[PDB]
Amino acid sequence: KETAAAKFERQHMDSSTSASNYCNLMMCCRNLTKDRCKPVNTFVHESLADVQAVCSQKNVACKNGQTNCYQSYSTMSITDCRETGSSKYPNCAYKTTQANKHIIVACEGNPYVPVHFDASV
Amino acid sequence: KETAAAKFERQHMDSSTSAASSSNYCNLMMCCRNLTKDRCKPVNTFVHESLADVQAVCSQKNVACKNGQTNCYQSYSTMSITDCRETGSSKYPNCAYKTTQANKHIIVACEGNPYVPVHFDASV
Repeated sequence: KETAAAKFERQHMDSSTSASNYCNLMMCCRNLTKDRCKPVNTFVHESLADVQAVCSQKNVACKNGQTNCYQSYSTMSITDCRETGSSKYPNCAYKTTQANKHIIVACEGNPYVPVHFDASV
Repeated sequence: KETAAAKFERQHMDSSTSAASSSNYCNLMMCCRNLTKDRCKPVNTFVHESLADVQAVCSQKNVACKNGQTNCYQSYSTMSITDCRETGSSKYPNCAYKTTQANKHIIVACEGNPYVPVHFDASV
């Protein structure tokens, strides 16, 4: 029969860091492991329209000193992908981390849309 | 090679679908954890910390349990949880839940040898 301990675990436990293979597959399918392992990459899960809108949100400095960067007013759902210590092209391997943070993107063009992911904050 | 806008989409955009949104987490979890088999459990919380961190609560802040027993304990700090509560149109056997994420202190009842959590009492 189920122990009281195991019943508490089934009813109430869902560990987030235990909860992924998402980064390994996505870094592969978006071609970010093609000729080298991209070291770090962030994926944003909000709608394309909500991300494009960031270009008219808070104007901030880009890491490189340019001033065409914009920070989202609200935090957004993202997943950070970071190589593991053992990752080694052509066998790239990533640690997957979900977060809700402000994103900062560089915008340019007509339409004025995102062209570079600068940081999450 | 693509335009710089297209390259940003390829490198950084993975918009969630309606089906993969966290709004559906409880509907999935209440079913996969067998909490809707005999009836719709009205309220149930999931804790997203490690089992080790939840087990450690048994040696943190002793507090009265809702039912009057005294083997309850509150975590010293908030924890990442999800509250699952039936919506108004939930009707067994088609249970429906409202998914609510939060960072809140939790209170569990502990018992046994080893002394571990056996019941989730409340989030505060």
